[PDB]
Amino acid sequence: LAPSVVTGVAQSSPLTIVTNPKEPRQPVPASDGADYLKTIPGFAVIRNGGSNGDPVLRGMFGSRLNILTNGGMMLGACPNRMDAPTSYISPETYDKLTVIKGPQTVLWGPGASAGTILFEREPERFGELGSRVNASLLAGSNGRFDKVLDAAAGNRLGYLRFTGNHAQSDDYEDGAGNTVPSRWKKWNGDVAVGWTPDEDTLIELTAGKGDGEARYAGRGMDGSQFKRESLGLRFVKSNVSDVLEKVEAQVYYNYADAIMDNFRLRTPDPSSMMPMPMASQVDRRTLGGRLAATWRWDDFKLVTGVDAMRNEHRARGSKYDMMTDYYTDADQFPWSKDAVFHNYGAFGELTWFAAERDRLIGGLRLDRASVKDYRQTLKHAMANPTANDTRADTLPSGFVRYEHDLADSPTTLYAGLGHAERFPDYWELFSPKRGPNGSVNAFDKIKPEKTTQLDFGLQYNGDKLQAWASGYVGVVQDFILFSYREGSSTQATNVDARIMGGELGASYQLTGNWKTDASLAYAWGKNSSDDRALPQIPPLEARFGLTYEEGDWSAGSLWRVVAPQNRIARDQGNVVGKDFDKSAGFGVFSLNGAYRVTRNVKLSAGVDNLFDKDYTEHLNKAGDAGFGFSANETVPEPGRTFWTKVDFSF
Ligand SMILES: [Ag+]
Ligand SMILES: [Ag+]
Repeated sequence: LAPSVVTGVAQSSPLTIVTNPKEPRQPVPASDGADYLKTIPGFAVIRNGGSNGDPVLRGMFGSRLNILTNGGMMLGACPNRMDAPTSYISPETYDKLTVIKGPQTVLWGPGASAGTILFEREPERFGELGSRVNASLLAGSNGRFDKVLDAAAGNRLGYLRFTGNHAQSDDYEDGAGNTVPSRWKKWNGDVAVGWTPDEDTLIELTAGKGDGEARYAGRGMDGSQFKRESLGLRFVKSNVSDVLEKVEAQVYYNYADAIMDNFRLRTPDPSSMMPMPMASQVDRRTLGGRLAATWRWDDFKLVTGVDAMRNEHRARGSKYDMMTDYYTDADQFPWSKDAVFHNYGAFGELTWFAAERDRLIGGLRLDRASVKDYRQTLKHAMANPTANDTRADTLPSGFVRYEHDLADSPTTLYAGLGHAERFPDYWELFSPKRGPNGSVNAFDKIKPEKTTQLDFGLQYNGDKLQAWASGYVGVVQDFILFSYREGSSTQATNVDARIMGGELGASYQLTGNWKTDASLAYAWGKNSSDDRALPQIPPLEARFGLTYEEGDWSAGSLWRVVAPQNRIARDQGNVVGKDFDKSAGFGVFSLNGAYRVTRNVKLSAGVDNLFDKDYTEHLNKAGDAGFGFSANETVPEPGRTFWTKVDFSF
């Protein structure tokens, strides 16, 4: 048995990682999706403040990543991406996290250039009439407090389950004793009812909200409200035919409604572009489906389905004026629509179990995408040449992967070619203020980026030693890249890019009591078009861990070691961030213990950043002038932080 703290997650299958978000993690997460991914090699995070980060996988940011909650997409609605998809996910509420690296599946939606990420809950198994609870409390160094409850009752015909959480922390501060603006607070509550006529069938209905706020150190506005809210329906039938093994059907709805201002969690900077009190409200309405059979016969297994998704965006803003200090809030004016996306697709994956030690797997996807611009005007107002204009395109995507187990050792090998085309997301067509040269606006001329990438690596699942390693090389056509000029404007452009990199990790049981493990993660990119390096690539990262287990208790030690990043393109990046200066390298150290008091109650505790290191991570965003930041100094990471946690389960 013997508990412990999660310092890093290894690659289990080829290209794939799974982990239980419900165990405690050593640099302890700001109960946000991004942070729960820091503990997986190859993920870096852009820091905005105390929480609500924007995750980066293998140097690839944003819509290059598929973040699926229970099966559905959940898109936020800041034009500057304050609410990333992950911003709405308290992972402790979910039951199983899973990541598939590269363009090596087509089951879970379109344009997964960089990888898919699947937050899930297993449906209850009951039988007798009964119940189960499990909960956790966390108390941490900066006013940090976290309640999480998950419970369910049911019998062998149906179940009911509620899950929720409440989390907050005050403004943390760093290694120089600077309070950094970074307060946050989050809660979520979701219910699920499920019907199991017999063990062959299952229908489940689900619903919930959350809210949250967050001061944003590197931004002119803060987030007063991130109202999330979701409906969901899913059907599952097993063993219909003898060649037909299961059929999955799924509908989902996800509403986001965010308010941002410069007066509800700060005051307006008098020397700023917004000395006025401003607020702006935005929302995103997302609707979607998925329907998919999985056939198994002879030596094969084929899953085939379709999916569609519509999503719509609206915004509205406040108004403060000349002679009087009368401020009309953005709830007084009507919503304005600016953008609708639809997407239908069809997909199939065939895997052949050749022999005992060989797996060949192919998959293809055909997607139709389309987008209508509803901005009659542009922000005090200009005319939008693209009003009510539509675009569309058809994007095929697919892959192949060969996997081979070895003669006389517990080794697998695998190589994969993947093609993935991908339509521009809301922030590629609307958030840029300029398009490519000679274009009217980014909406009209921004091409779908198409990446082609090779993936290889290996598993070693021995006894004392467990190692893994995966690499990649690829080229990206029409990569979409923001470029910055001095207000301060952006320009989106298509450019061509080479990318390579990889990650590896090992884990060695020394004695029955002493375990250790390490991990390295590298990424590297090039703008083949201007002959520059690609911007916003995380530098080389290395994590070392020692661990001692002895009956019911566990002691832990962790070194994170980060190289400098010297390949940077200045005044270029994505929608949220640009590059400017080269990263300094650093090292942070941490300890942890955990102790199992009884079956039902375990305790954990950790110090993060023992030696109170002043540092910032390269991708972190530039702090706000009015908040006491110099020109281009980036948001710093926390200093010494203590935390302790208790998990119950009955
Ligand atoms: Ag915003
Ligand atoms: Ag503003």
